[PDB]
Amino acid sequence: APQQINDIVHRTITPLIEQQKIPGMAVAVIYQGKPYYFTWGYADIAKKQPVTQQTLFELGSVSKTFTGVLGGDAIARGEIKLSDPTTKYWPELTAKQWNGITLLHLATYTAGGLPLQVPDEVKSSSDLLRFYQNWQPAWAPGTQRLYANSSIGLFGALAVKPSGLSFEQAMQTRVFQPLKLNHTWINVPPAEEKNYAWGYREGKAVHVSPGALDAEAYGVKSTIEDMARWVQSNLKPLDINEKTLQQGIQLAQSRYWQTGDMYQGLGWEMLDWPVNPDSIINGSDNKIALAARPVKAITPPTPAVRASWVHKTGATGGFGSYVAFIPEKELGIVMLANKNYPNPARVDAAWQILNALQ
Ligand SMILES: O=C(O)[C@@H]1CCCCCC[C@@H]1NS(=O)(=O)N1CCCC1
Repeated sequence: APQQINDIVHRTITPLIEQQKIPGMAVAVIYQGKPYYFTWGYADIAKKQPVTQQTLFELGSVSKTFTGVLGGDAIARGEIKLSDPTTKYWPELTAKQWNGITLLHLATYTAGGLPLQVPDEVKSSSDLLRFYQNWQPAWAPGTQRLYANSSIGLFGALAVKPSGLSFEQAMQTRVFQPLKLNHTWINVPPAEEKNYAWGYREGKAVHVSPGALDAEAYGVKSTIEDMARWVQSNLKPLDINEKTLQQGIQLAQSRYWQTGDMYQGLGWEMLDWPVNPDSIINGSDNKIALAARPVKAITPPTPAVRASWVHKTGATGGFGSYVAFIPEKELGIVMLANKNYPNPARVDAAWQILNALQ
């Protein structure tokens, strides 16, 4: 890599790893469209396995960007409409609070207070139906944003229903394979387990547990190389040959709602570039990112703005990830770690790197 990129990345990430006691980390910088890779530390402390460019990390909520794009692709295919009522794809959802709740509301956390987590008690499909039937909204649809796995998770499950494919099969054939993300998985195959990093929580090696709607809300594992390719694809969707996928990427970066200085896409979240770093850094703390906040509808949604800071944080019990990119500058970053360390530390490091390069 250019010594500029090397010095900028190392001077930022080295203190971050020491301050946060991160066992292993991989970083990709996309600069003028090309990726540059950096790795540190251990994928498996006990077996002394280093992080490499082939190490798989749990993406956590960064998975929601894949779900948003897969949904965008289903829209582009004409299989679903974001204006469709939820009940069009789940007719068994007969309880009256669902009147007026559309797929858009599910995709953007604005259905009226769906909870952050699906209860652990829920497992079978009938458990899930019962949960949603019994759920009582605190707010009318489209008035408040409350970040929720039970919201975008249901969107992902419903979005693939007309295709007849399972969510995993749809993701594989319509997103992963066209983009040549050949080391990106919802379920890690036995052949790839050698590369699956352990996560570390209170010093214990952990992997994400199965849960309802896990594939759709937090289920993807990927390498730093595939994630850099994911950033490149979202930076320049028009270079993608599959038409509905190119269109779906664009739909996921449209601005549907505004709260404060941030705009809600499908999975992706966006701010106008240049950004106030304190806005994205402090805004990434869970104190703000998970709070109930009033939203203004963007009527109609703004198409993908090239002069945006587009990003998503993600975590599981043992992992912490961040992706941010600026289409106007052909500039982006992926940070994958096998510890869940605080969101503001992620965004601060990413902004330092990208600001120095733009
Ligand atoms: O990634 C995140 O940013 C979310 C933030 C929501 C509140 C904190 C928990 C972390 C969470 N991860 S998760 O919701 O995707 N998923 C839940 C079970 C395992 C991982």
